[PDB]
This record gives sequence, structure tokens and C-alpha cells, in this order.
Amino acid sequence: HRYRPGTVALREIRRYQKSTELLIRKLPFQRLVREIAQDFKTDLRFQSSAVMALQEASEAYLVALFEDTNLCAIHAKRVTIMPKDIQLARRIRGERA
Amino acid sequence: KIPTRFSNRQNKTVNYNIDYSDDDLLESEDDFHGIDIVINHRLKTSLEEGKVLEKTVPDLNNCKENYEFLIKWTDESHLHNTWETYESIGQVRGLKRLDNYCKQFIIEDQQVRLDPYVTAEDIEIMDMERERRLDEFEEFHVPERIIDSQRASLEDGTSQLQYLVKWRRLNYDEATWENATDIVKLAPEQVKHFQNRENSKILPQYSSNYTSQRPRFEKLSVQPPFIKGGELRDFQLTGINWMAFLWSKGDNGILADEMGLGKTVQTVAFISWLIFARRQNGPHIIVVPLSTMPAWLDTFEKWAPDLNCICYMGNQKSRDTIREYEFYTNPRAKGKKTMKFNVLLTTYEYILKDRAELGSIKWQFMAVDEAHRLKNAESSLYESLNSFKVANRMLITGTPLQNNIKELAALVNFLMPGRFTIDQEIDFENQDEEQEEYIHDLHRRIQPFILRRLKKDVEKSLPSKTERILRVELSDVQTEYYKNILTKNYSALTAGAKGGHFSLLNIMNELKKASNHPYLFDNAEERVLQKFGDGKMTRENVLRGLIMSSGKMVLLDQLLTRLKKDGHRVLIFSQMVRMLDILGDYLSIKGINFQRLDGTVPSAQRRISIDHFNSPDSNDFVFLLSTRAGGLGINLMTADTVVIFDSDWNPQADLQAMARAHRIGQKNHVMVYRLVSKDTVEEEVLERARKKMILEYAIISLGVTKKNEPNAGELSAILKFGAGNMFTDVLNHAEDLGGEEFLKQFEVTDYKADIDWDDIIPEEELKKLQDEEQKRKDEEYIGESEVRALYKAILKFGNLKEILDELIADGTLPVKSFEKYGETYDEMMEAAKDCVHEEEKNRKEILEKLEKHATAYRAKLKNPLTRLSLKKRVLFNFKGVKSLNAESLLSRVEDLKYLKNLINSNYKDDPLKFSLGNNTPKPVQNWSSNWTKEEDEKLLIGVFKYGYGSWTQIRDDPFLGITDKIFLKKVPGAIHLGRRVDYLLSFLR
Repeated sequence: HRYRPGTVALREIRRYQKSTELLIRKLPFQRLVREIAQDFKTDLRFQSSAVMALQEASEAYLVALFEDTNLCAIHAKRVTIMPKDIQLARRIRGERA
Repeated sequence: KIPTRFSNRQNKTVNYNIDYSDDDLLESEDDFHGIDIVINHRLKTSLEEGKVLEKTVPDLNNCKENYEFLIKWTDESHLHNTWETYESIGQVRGLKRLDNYCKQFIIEDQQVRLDPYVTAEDIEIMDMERERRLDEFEEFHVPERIIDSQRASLEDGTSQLQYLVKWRRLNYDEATWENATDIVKLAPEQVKHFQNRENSKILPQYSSNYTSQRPRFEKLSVQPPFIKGGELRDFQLTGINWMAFLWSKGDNGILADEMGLGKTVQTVAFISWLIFARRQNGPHIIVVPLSTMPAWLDTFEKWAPDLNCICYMGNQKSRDTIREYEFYTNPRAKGKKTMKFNVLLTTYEYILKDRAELGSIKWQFMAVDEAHRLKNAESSLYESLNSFKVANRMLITGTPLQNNIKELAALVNFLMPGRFTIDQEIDFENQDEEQEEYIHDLHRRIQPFILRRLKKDVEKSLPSKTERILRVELSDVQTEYYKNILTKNYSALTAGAKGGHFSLLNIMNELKKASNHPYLFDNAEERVLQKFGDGKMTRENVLRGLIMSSGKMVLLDQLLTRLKKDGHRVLIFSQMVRMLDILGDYLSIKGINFQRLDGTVPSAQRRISIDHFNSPDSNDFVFLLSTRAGGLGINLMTADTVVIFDSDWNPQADLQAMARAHRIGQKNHVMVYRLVSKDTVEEEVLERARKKMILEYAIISLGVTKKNEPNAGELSAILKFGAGNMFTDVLNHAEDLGGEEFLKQFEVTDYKADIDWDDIIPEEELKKLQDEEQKRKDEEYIGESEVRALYKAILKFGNLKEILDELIADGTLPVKSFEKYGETYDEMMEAAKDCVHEEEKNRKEILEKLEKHATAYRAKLKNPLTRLSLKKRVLFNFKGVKSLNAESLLSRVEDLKYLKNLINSNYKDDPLKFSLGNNTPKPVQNWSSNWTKEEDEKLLIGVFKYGYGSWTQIRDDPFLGITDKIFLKKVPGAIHLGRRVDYLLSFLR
């Protein structure tokens, strides 16, 4: 018994839009934040709540970006998102402008 | 209740329910035998065709018809493993596992066999791990424990007894339902242990109710009989007496014996004494580390085989299997469930994971092994175990105090909460008499609660261990790195690094790294190589860096050359695994057979390296350890010298590190070389270490298990020693009242062998090394209730005089005296004979009068003849129980005594070899089952073992092999079995 391609994706869409947990693991995000922070200056300490707030900010920004990207892909008569959809979204938002 | 505020905004209503149902997606959603494990392969598929075509490599389709694979199927028991073929399988689930097995193992094995650059060492280690995998999989065939039995109906197979079997190294989620017959024919000892485990003498529900009324304990000078095991030693016997005396006073304790003395045997024997002697056979819990838990399981299997010790590990389903198949005698009930097991072995992780499922159990004893893990009162394990409802606790450890007195305060608060308080810390700078009075008060307060035996007090054959502290001068690179870190020089610390990402957080950690080796820092080997090796980086200069970058590496190289000159083996302990990588590369380019153990190595390769180093034909010379890894179970008997490269803050870690090689039975004199850097941060590390050692020698060592006048002087002397710093034929493998012996192992010996850059790798070493580099380029590469209960025991066993202790402690009798139950059984047996003879006397005279009337009526016909035919064609009351079988009570008493005397006279060694001989009973060919003379002896054997009328116990006993010959429209039944038992005993008697 194999599933049709697309109903599993719809199940994950309906599942992950209900729950509110963080979809990125804590330790790779902490390592990424420390690597990004250490070029501005060395010897930076981080509170746990600071990295958590950065995490939910990244969550909200990237989820809103994928909503705009999905709208760009649907507007181009597609169901698959592409990097051209992402660069359109950020351009119209003014990030690439 | 009602809201006092509303909204005047005219919004539409919104359904906020975010609960979704996937019932609109069932059109693409919904609208157990397969390959699980592949174990072994054989080169011959069906028959040996020939020895030709042994060259080249086979393909995937070539191996599909050439090899047969051993298959353990899904939901099987590792005994139905089948030798199958790809064409013999067809298409089942798990074919990808077989493909991965065939591909990976066959391709890599023929690649390592057919390659020309594979040495003999690689081929022998792959053969050794192949044999390890083979016998590890072969160990799964042996059963280890039988959980439960059931009666299941097969496909027209009537009823079959079916055991729940646990295997040797498998867990309870691999416990399988199997036939009883091959389990009996395979391992009958576990079947007999299971048969003992149903009607066991010891239950949690039969425990005593000692509420501050425990009996006095007399000292045992001999090993107790219920501890079978091997033999108990004298110090273990005194520890047993100490534990029993502490429990008799209702006190908790710490067994602070040194490792190797057999603390596990002591606590197993104490658990056996608590269960057997004091009748405290309730639920006990023992919490152990996971690595030592097989070493506890085999100890319980050996020394206390009659105990119901269970194991609690694994995933959720295995723990659920243990919970609802083994915890309770009555798991199907809903009221109060009493326990079935006696001892529960578990670990810390499942104490924290299952504190809800284990905290609601009235435990009678807790035994926590390795109590230093419990040294912190703030940790989750402390609050998890402290919330348990346990009357008596015991802590087993080797080091009770490690850092300060607050840890020992946490242990004594976990033992008994409140009469012992510690609120004042110790200060060596004070050194007043009040501190000595406090120390002596702490000595006399915890003296009977801590039992400590050293390895220098028992087993008078252990060679002495002498540790030497060596101080060395730093190199120029180490000195400039120390100056750059201590006087922070981020721009100078960056220098030539392209990234320049230097972190100076944890200054002391960077100072320790600079004291160890400059190559721990990033982009540091390049600066040494360009300024000394002239930028060529051709091998011999790089190792020339590795000895002269750090001031400890010259002493380590000299020590390795000196120990290679002699016949000795060396362990190297380090706190950092990156330093272990540095020494591993140093011995790799150096060319010394080394083995390694750290946290990244899995336990299988750890066991492989330990067995490889301890083999008598081992070519390994140096064995590297991370200091805080491996637990207390590492065996390193073959090594002789221990070198501590990095000194730990906790000295007990260093004592465990040097006791890795200083175990019981060491045949060589063990020396420890502690590598110390001069005028660096490691000096205060050793100052804190010697302060903690002084503290442990003060409290712990002087409170083990006319001198009190000199105690006030020698405590002052040891506090004056603890208040002073130590910093104001060197590597000899030789060494030539206890107060001045602790003044040893603390002196510092300096080392100033200043050797230049080129004076290492001499002409003997350089000629072989340059030849290897040149050759590399060429090759490229008594009420009424007791009366009825005793009446049921008469029909089961018979006489209750010799089986009074059997029925009372098994629940067949109430809580009464043994003499009162014995006197009631003798009075009922004597009164049954007189009541039987009273009814038989009147019945004999009744038939005489009826026969006289029939003779008078016979002449009238030529009625009373029917009266004589009705009479021709035994109940009493003993203690309120009416309709008691007085005739059957005396008949069953004589038949059971005759059966027990006949079996013990000729078949005392083996009761299963009983034979009827030349006695031929009546045929039973009319029954539905094939009953013969062999089946008659099996039923009579079970009568003397399980009792008369126990049809469930006789049918479940698979030793007789009559499980399928008894049905309980089928014949014989329960009534037919009772009639055949009485007819067989009456015919023999």
C-alpha cells in the first residue's frame, strides 16, 4: 500500500500548521548564532532567552517568506516553489531592492 | 460565573477550533512474516560443485545462486532461523536488508581478501570481529528466563502449553511464545527455576511486620546456609555482620569499601540474609550503573539463585512487558496488586524516566551502587530517589567524599534526613582547636554508619604503588602563548591566521591548553613548522615539532624510550581528547603500536581494545585513556606504568585512573608519573588536589569501619601540612607508621634536560625513517476457617504433621502457630477413625436383619427381597465442618505415606526414573488419549511432587511430558484422573 504523491505533504501541512513547536533543533541554531556573532567581535556570551528569541524570529520570518514564496509559485501556475519565487518575494518586500 | 463585561463591537463569530480530522483523505490513505535479521552465509548453496573459479569477484546476481543465508524472521525466536536462498524466498518483506547484507559484507570481505595492500593485522582483526558477531548472534539461542506460561489452541491441535521465553542478550521485547517441549529439552534448569518460581516459599505478601521491633542480631562466624554461591571471605562476613547490626538498629549506611573487594557479593549476601533469615522478602530495589549491571545479574544468578531478581532496562515496550507480565501476581485485577518479584535491578535513567511507575511501590530496601553519582543534592536523581517510600536505604561507593564536606552532607542527608547537619566549611588558614574539635565531632558522628576497608588491609599480596610528581620547563612557544593569553593579546594571538577566530572565554581552560600543547590552538602548527622546519614539512621535522612544541613531550618521549628499553607497558591518561589525538598522531608517525579509549569510541570497540591489550600475545605498548570514561569496570592488568598527563581537579578521578592498573592480583610494581608544567595554572590545580586529598585523609581515612591523645597532635600536623604550598635516577623503575607514609607521594622532582632541536631522532632512528620515506615514493600509494483449609491440604498432600511448614508459608493456612496447626491436624485425624467405625458398625447389623426377613417372604411366594437388594447395593463433623470424608482422609494419608516411602527408597537420586515393573494395571484404551504404562508412572510421579488433585499443576509440569495427554467430550478428565490415582495406589498396596 503506497500513497499518492501529495497527500502526505498535505498531511504535514495540516499537522505543522496546528502545532506551535520550534521546527529547528536547538544546538545547530546555537552553533549558527555563535558562528555568525563571532566575526563582529570575539568573546561573546549569550543568554538562552536571547538565542530562543532569535529562534522564534527566524521561525516567523522564514514561515512568512515561504507563504509569500508559495503565493509566487501559485501565481506562476506551479505547485513547486523555486528560488526565483523566493527572490521575487524578497524583491517585492524590498529586501533585494 | 456570568461575565460582567462584554464587547459592543459587532464582529462576526469565528470558529477557533484548530483540531483537524483527516477523514476527507481516506481515499489515498486506507481506502507479519518477513526477513528481519540476516546472520550468516555459507559459500556452498546446495552442493560443492568444485574448487574452480576461485579467482575474481562475484556480482550481486552471482551471489544470488551461490550463497545461502541464515534468516531470523520477523516476530520469531532466533531458533527458527532458516538457511534460505534468493530463489527460495520469493518476495517477502525485508528483502532490502538481505540485499544490504549481501552487498556490504560480500563485497567488502572479498575486497579485503583480494587486495594486495591488506596486512595480516587487518585480516586478523576482521576475522576476529566476524567471529565476535557470529558467537554474539549464536548467544541468542540460549534461553535465560521464562516469564509466563499459557494454554493456547493451535489449528486443530487441541491445547498446547506455551512458554514466554527471554533470551540471553536480548531484552523483554524479544520475549517469545514457544513450545514447552523443546525448551525443556534445551535448557531444563530454567524450566525448573520457573517451576520453583510459581510456588516459591518467599513472597512480598508474606513479609514480616517489624515496626521498630526488629530482633537482636547475633554475630555470624560462619557463612549462612541460604547463601549457596561460592565461599564468603572473612572481611565480607564482617561486612555482613556490620550491615545486619546496622539494620537491626534501624540505621542506614554507606559501604565505603575499595573497588575490587567484592561489594556486589556483600550486598547480594545481605539481601539474601534480609530475605531468608529476617523474612523481609518484600520488594527491594537496587539502582546500579548500566555498564556494571551484567556484573550484578550474574552475581544474583550465582550467589542467590532462589531469588526472584528481575532486570529493568530497555525501551518502552520492554519495560511495559516487565510491568504487566512480571510485577504482579494478579495483573488482571483492579484493586490492590501485590508484588511478585523480590529484587528489582534498575539504572538511573529508568529511575528518572519511570519515577511514576516505580515511586508508587512500598519498597522494603534501596541499594544505590556508585553513590558518588548521588553526591549532589540538587540533581534530578537526588529528588527522584529521595521521594521514594523506602524504609531502609544503603549507599555503596568507593569514594564517599570527593571535593568537600557538602557532598558527604548530601549523602548523609539522603541516608537519614535530619539528625546530622553540616553548616560550617573547613578553612586551612585558620588551623584553630575549634576546627579540630569539629573534625573530631564529625569523626565520632559518622563512625558506625560508614564501613571502609582498604586494599592494603586485606589480600596481603598486593604490590605497592608509588607515584612521582615531575615538573618540567615550558618551551618558547608555550611561554609566548601563556604570555599572550594571560596579558590578553587578541591581535598578537591572531597574527598569521587567515580566519583569526580566537576565543579567550574560559581563560583557565586556554592556560591549561597552553600548558599541555601549543598545537591545541588553531593555526599554530604552521608557525612552528615554517620557523623551524624551513617550510618543507617533510615528516621528520613535523615530529620534531611534536617533541619540542611542548615542555612535557620531551619527558614523555624519554619515558617512552626508557620503557621501550625495558619490558613494560604504559597507560597515558589525559583530560582532553584532543591531546589524545596529538599523542595518537605522535605515536603514529613515531611508529608505536598504540590503542585508545575515549568517549567517542563505542563500547564494542572499547571491549575489543581492552581484550586486545590484555591478550598474552599483544604487540601493543601504549594505551591512551580519557580520564573520566569507562566507569569502574576497566580491566588493565597487563600494564605496569601509568602516566597522568593532565591533573584532574577531583583527585578521586586520578585515584580511579591509577587503580585501573592497580587492581587486585597485579604482578608488577606500579608507578605513576604525573606530568606537571612549571609556574603555570596547573600548580593551583595540584594545590586544590592535595587539599582535597588532605581532607579525604582527615575525615574518611581516620573514621574507617591511648592514640586519642596523639590524635589532637596529628590532626594539627595534617592541618599545618594542608595550609602550606609544596613549591618551596629521575625516571627509575625501582622503589625500596602510616602517618609519615602519607607525607610521601607529594614531593616535586624538577626536570631540566634542555636538549636542542637536532639532537632527537638519532642516526639509528633517522636511517630507518628516511628509508621508509624513500621506499614510499617507489611504491607510490483453630477456627472453622483453619479446619476447612487443613481439610483441603489433606486431599492434596496428605498428613499435615510433616508438611506443616509447607502449607503455612504458602498461603494454604492462616496466620497461626505451627504447634496449634499441628495439634488440630492430629485431633482431626484421630477423631475420623472413631466416627468411621461408628457408622460401619450399624451398617453391618442392618443387613443381617434384612436377610432374615427375605427368607420368610421367600416361602410365601413358593417385598422383603427388594429391601435386602437395596441395602446390599461416611461423613462426620470435626470442628464445625460438616460432611467431612472420614474414610477418604485415612485412605489418602496411608497412600501418600506409601508413595513417598517407595519413591525415596529406590529413586532418591532421580524421581523421574520410577517404573511400575511387572505390575500390569487395567487398560485405559477407551480414553480419547493414548494412555500406557509409561503415562501411569508420570501421573504417579507428579502426585508426589505437585499433590493429589492438582490437575492444573500436573498438566503444566512438562518434565513428565503429559501436557497433551490430559484435558481439563475428551477423556480422561478431572474426575477420571482422580479415580485412576486411587486405583493405582490400592493395587500397589
